[PDB]
Amino acid sequence: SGPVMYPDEVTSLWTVPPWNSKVTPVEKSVRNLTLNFGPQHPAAHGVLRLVL
Amino acid sequence: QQTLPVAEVAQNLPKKGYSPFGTKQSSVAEWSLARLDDLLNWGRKGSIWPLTFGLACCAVEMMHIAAPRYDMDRYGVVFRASPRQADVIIVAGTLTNKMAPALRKVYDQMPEPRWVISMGSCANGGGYYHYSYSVVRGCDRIIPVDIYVPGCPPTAEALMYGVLQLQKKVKRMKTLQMWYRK
Ligand code: SF4
Repeated sequence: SGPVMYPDEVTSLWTVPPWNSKVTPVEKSVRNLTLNFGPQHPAAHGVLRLVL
Repeated sequence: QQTLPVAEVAQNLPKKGYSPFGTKQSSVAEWSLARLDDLLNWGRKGSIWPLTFGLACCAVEMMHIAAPRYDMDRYGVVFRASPRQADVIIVAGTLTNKMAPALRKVYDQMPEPRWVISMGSCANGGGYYHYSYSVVRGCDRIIPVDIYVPGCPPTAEALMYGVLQLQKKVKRMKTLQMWYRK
């Protein structure tokens, strides 16, 4: 029932692989790029700061 | 105070010439540096590049020197978006408390030489919002100003008067002759 037949010192800290062969990837948090259309931008009409 | 001279006195006076530093300076090196400074100021007063800044209503007048009645591209003046590619920033509009580090950063990232035109009463001294909490009392107290265009909306005639007076200031600007006399 171990990960291997004969657990060594390094090997015995492992866990059993899942009986289902499929391991779904986890959903990790993503930090997107913070770009501001600041005031100097001509599309921002002079005094608008869009923190996109 | 002096007035413009009478046409008899004007006929008595000779022509001024293009050079504001005079014809001769009694030295070959001084004459060469003065003519190099004349060529450099001709290259600098020709095609100053203002900055797309446009804080407020005075900006709408700024497009009336873009508009084909007045045509700022005739003088070499042409807008560039980046402050690195600009000689002039036309501070025109209300400078508020949130725009103090914005204007200081945009002016500081602009490269030397730097000349700032203050267009409009809000940019000169606060104007109609001088006594408010949020408006900075003119743009002098954050950034240096070389030209003060005085009208609240200036006429585009009066804005190009400030632009031409800035061109005359660059024409009188002397650096190589100063280097020779430093
Ligand atoms: S100076 Fe006059 S026209 Fe210019 S931004 Fe102020 S109120 Fe508007």
